[PDB]
Amino acid sequence: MRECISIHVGQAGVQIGNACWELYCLEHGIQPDGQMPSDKTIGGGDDSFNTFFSETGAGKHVPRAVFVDLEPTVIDEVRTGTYRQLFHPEQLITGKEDAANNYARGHYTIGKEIIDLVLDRIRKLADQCTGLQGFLVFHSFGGGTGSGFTSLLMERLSVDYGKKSKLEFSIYPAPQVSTAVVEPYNSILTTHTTLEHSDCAFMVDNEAIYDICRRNLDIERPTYTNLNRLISQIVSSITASLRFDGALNVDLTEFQTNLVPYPRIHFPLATYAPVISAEKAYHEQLSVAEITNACFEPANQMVKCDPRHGKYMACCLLYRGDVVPKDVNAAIATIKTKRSIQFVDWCPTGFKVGINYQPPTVVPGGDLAKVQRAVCMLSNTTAIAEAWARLDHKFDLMYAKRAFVHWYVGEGMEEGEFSEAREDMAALEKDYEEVGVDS
Amino acid sequence: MEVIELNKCTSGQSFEVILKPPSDPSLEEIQKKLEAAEERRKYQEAELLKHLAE
Amino acid sequence: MREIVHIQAGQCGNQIGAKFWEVISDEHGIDPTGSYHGDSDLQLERINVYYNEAAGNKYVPRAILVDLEPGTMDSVRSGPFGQIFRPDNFVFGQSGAGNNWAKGHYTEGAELVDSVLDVVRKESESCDCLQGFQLTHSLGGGTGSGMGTLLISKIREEYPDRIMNTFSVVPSPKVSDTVVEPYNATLSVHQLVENTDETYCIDNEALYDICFRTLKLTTPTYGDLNHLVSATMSGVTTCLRFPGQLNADLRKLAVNMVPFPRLHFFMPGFAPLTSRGSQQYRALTVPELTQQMFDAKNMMAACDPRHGRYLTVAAVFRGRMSMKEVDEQMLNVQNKNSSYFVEWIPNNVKTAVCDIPPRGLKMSATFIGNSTAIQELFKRISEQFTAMFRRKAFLHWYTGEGMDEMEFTEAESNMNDLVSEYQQYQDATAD
Amino acid sequence: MYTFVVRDENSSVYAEVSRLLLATGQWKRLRKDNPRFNLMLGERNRLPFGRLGHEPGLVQLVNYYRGADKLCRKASLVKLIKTSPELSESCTWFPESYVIYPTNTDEREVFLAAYNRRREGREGNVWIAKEGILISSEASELLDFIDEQGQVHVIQKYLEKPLLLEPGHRKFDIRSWVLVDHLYNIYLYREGVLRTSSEPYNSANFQDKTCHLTNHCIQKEYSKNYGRYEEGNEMFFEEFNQYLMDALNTTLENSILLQIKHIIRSCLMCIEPAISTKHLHYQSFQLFGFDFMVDEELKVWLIEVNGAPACAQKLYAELCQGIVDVAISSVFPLADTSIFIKLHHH
Ligand SMILES: COC(=O)[C@H](C[C@H](Cc1ccccc1)NC(=O)c1csc([C@@H](C[C@H](C(C)C)N(C)C(=O)[C@@H](NC(=O)[C@H]2CCCCN2C)C(C)C)OC(C)=O)n1)NC(=O)OCc1ccccc1
Ligand SMILES: Nc1nc2c(ncn2[C@@H]2O[C@H](COP(=O)(O)OP(=O)(O)OP(=O)(O)O)[C@@H](O)[C@H]2O)c(=O)[nH]1
Ligand SMILES: Nc1ncnc2c1ncn2[C@@H]1O[C@H](COP(=O)(O)OP(=O)(O)CP(=O)(O)O)[C@@H](O)[C@H]1O
Ligand SMILES: Nc1nc2c(ncn2[C@@H]2O[C@H](COP(=O)(O)OP(=O)(O)O)[C@@H](O)[C@H]2O)c(=O)[nH]1
Ligand SMILES: [Ca+2]
Ligand SMILES: [Mg+2]
Ligand SMILES: [Mg+2]
Ligand SMILES: [Mg+2]
Repeated sequence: MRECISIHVGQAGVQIGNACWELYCLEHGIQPDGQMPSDKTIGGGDDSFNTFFSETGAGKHVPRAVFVDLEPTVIDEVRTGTYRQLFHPEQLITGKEDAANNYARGHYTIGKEIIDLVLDRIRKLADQCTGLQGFLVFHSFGGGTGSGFTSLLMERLSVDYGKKSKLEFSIYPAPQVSTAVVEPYNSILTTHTTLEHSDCAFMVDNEAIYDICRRNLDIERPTYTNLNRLISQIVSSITASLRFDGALNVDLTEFQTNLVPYPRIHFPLATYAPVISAEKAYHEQLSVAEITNACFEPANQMVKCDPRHGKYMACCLLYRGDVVPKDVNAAIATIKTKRSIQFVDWCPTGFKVGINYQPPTVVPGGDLAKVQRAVCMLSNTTAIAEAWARLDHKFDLMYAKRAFVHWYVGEGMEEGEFSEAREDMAALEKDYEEVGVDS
Repeated sequence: MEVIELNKCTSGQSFEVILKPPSDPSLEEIQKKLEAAEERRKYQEAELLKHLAE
Repeated sequence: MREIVHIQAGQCGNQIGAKFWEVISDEHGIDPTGSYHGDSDLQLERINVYYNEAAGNKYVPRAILVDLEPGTMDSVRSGPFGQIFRPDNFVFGQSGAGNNWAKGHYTEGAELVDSVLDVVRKESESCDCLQGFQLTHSLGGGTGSGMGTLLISKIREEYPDRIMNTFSVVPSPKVSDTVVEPYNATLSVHQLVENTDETYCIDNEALYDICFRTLKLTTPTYGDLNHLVSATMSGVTTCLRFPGQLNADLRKLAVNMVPFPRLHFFMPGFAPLTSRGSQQYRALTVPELTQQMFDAKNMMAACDPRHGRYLTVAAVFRGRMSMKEVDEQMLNVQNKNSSYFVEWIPNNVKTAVCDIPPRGLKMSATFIGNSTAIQELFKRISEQFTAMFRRKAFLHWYTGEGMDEMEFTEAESNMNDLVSEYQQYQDATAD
Repeated sequence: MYTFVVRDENSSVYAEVSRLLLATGQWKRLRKDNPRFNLMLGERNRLPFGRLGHEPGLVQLVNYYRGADKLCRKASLVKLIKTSPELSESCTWFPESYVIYPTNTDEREVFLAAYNRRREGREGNVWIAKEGILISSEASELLDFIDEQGQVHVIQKYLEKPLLLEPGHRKFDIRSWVLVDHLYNIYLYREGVLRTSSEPYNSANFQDKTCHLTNHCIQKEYSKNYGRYEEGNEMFFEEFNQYLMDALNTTLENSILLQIKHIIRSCLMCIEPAISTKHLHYQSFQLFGFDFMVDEELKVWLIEVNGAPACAQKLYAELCQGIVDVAISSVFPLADTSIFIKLHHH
């Protein structure tokens, strides 16, 4: 048993962290006070759920997590929330003045004042670990803390834990819920700075999640409560292999081995089905063929893009519920003859499948209906580079006039950091095209 | 087509299905960058206070 | 929390500042004694932004009242909410500024500024995390104009890392016949370009034309003009006063609204326009609030938005309405008027919806726009300034206080550079 | 009001479509880089499909199908016919072709294997490479030509026995205009053109490229008898159907159009799963130009597909209104019998 420490940075990372830990508790049968009746080894154990939860002598199952935000407001709702008894005060860290949606404030001015305190609190979790595997970092690309403080922390984690893997769950910006005009700048600055320090990153386009909530759950104007509940189901599908018995993706290194052949092209596309409305009284329970085929629909993707106009490097299917291998092979056979699925010549055309018999857990008073089977496909497709092209173009439009750049320079940043970051994104787009196109 | 590495257990099962085969910076460097930014902020503020003093 | 310190200078500053406190105190359920008697906890969630707590759950505005004349501050004590202000926060002199910027900034104002700064230090010390300052004043008079800009500069020297926000009332001959107001206003705009982060341009030309043409008030009073100002001030500060996601603090507002440092003068707007005392029985639909708030007739700055381009915009809807319908109508405005929004700043319009409506209205919308059409306002002041300055007329009032002609020439040049800078970005394209 | 951007100023067809849309009083043309558009008349190469479909509250449509280049590039069309199990070697309508790369993956070895079969077989053996064209029976001449050109070419079997129009004994090519809407309905424009040679077909000397290549550009420059038989070397379907009726006792419908409609459907249905925008965040439509040859036994062969086709001067008015009606106004309806034949498919 090897431990995994989750780190939630900024409002987006913190609120998504709440939805995840609440869901992990319901899945593992841990009560809001941390008591897990089904756990018979009190005070310890090396069970699968122990990769994410430590244990006190009093039987409390405590998340291996650190919440950090340069503002008190969001973490204060964790300190007083329904799972307040689940975390030690030392795991919840706040400042007084936030990064004001400015990467430079989060990385340099405000961030520098709290970085040592955060690494100290992370080291206290690391010292309770008999064999620390690495970290899972949740943050937004758009926020000043989420973009600037995360990239600072990722650099310091590479220095303090060189042989430890670092995964990301990054919230890619969407104007339907964005709160800053400079989000493209923060996104390109953090992507450039964190690129060498992250082993695997799962981007979540808020636009894609927002449209899934409107279309599939019939929610007029989704809120972060609506988005985060859907996001937590996809995060739970990905971490299920670390928290439950199995053979596929049992440790963090397996994620880069299975999903990342080229180190820079480390952004797998997650697709999740079925997403069904709780309000819907009668719903036809979908088959394995129906839910697997939906993994090849841009409408069910976390980042809206077209994988037919790109190439695959690694595909991987994660099922939950009433699924047998015979059903998955039959579905894959019928899909190959219908969909356009091309792999890069240096990779085998194939899927790594994992099945968990427990169907997805749904938080009571939620928007998602209970389903007999669900799947999360993780595919390293070069079509996710469409997300970079869109963000790089918005960066280009503003940077041409140097609009808002004075806010960054005023915090100690140089104009050269912007062009240095953009050249790295231009290199990254070129890497994706070299791999995925022929003309 | 070919199903390999099947592993069964109580929680579930996993396997691989193949359709076709194939054809960092130091701590000092971090602090140097961070303090170069703090010095530029300090220089900018000293110039402002020099200006307001005039 | 993130505390704001409010300062109000001169007649205009103290009049609109007093109406601001009456309006927001009612919204936050705080009576003239300073006691809470409201029905919602949203009223008290972010109360320490503008109010200090005290013995027996008493809320005291974090306001500082300044004037070189006792007059208007005696009227504020005598006013309805006058009893709510901290008595030690009334700083005033005896000889005025006689609508002379040099008197407020260099001679009379220089004596009283240190007393005001002592009150500012006392209010700033007791702040958990001071976000910045907000000044209410006019630019045509002497105290608000001259002393207000001296205070802004002296405060920036002690708090250089804090946001400076102002509500600046721009002069108009339709409201005032004081011949030297263009000089006082040009001298103050020069100060504001260099020392404020956000300035709401409250134009007396626009407020008068709204009162006369739209509200059909043949003889508008200052109370009628200030009724539009307090409605606008309530609307533009809603995001700071209630729980919400967008522009919740002065710094996040500046980061979203100000793309170039000197281009920080905003065109405020409000829908529905209401007459003082007049009851509005039919509520506006969401498409109506949206059309009206972007209409030239609803702007508190006498500029035509169709004569310039929007660098950035912030829309604040208040009341119980469909969040889906405001999203649809805000996209509808931007998509059917895309020429008027700079293509080189993607997604430059941000919208916030607050459930609590203002007093008297079931639904309202406040607009804050950083448009290049604001140059029309600075061109108007600049033409008035050049007409007199060209013949050195009335300058003895200022040179008599120690000033030289070169300050006027430099103030004149800095505003003409501001206009040409706004024109530069109006004519700029994505290629 | 609907909004649109124009990013290909050289497109004669879409220059008329923009002209038509503004003339309706319900469309507005924005500056080319304004992202708040409903319709994009995009650039010919490097069209930003990654940026389409991400603007809330706007249905976005584009005048190109992403991935249609597979059908419209010459080397790609050969690889698509050969490697697609749908088209297969049950493809009796595409001339024998091989993708040849200059000596600087490649099917150069298999070209020489099939060429030496025709040499000892005593059968006809003239071929054609990809102005910038060479027709010859010597494999050495053709291969040495492609090495000197430097670019990737295709060696196609030249139709040695083409159908020749009389009087004049002339070769020709048929241009068909096909419009595929956002719902993948295939529309064949009832009007087509015969791009005819103005000189008689000389079976002996191939270096005189004017009687062998029926392109409009080479005819107006190197033709000696240009416009003598028909205006602009363009004979339209009313006349061509009459010629077939009088000389061959058949109709243009029976002898040729059934084959053309079969080829158009086969080609576009094959690529549908790759390019269809049925469930995409943005919708596509496209005008195609299929070029055909008719052999002496009234059999239709496919020469190529053009992704950015130009129309005949006489027909721009009618076709361009059909593009507006069928492909644009079907997605963006205006306020307050058909020039196309819907090629049925399921
Ligand atoms: C019991 O009174 C009240 O309830 C009101 C008290 C407020 C208090 C206050 C607020 C803000 C500042 C000072 C005081 N008083 C007013 O609202 C008020 C006082 S004077 C005034 C005046 C303002 C006018 C402009 C256009 C807004 N104004 C200066 C004029 O109308 C004057 N004319 C000009 O200046 C013209 C002359 C020709 C060339 C061009 N010029 C611009 C005019 C007074 C000579 O408005 C009025 C209408 O007086 N507002 N209200 C109160 O006391 O109102 C005063 C009043 C109104 C009607 C009748 C008698 C008195
Ligand atoms: N899905 C989701 N996105 C969120 C959430 N909160 C914020 N975001 C998005 O994150 C971006 C802004 O980043 P924030 O997390 O709010 O900012 P921050 O990390 O706290 O940084 P500062 O406030 O600038 O110090 C925007 O794109 C928001 O839409 C959330 O709970 N869920
Ligand atoms: N295999 C073949 N047999 C007989 N004639 C042929 C042939 N290939 C080409 N031709 C003749 O040469 C002309 C040009 O061929 P092709 O159409 O490939 O060139 P092109 O693509 O440069 C012009 P366009 O795209 O406008 O049709 C044809 O119109 C046809 O007349
Ligand atoms: N809108 C408005 N304008 C005012 C008010 N009082 C004065 N003004 C304007 O302010 C200018 C004169 O400045 P004033 O504030 O009276 O001088 P000060 O006391 O020396 O600051 C002129 O343009 C007046 O029209 C008021 O209450 N409301
Ligand atoms: Ca245990
Ligand atoms: Mg924050
Ligand atoms: Mg006065
Ligand atoms: Mg061609």
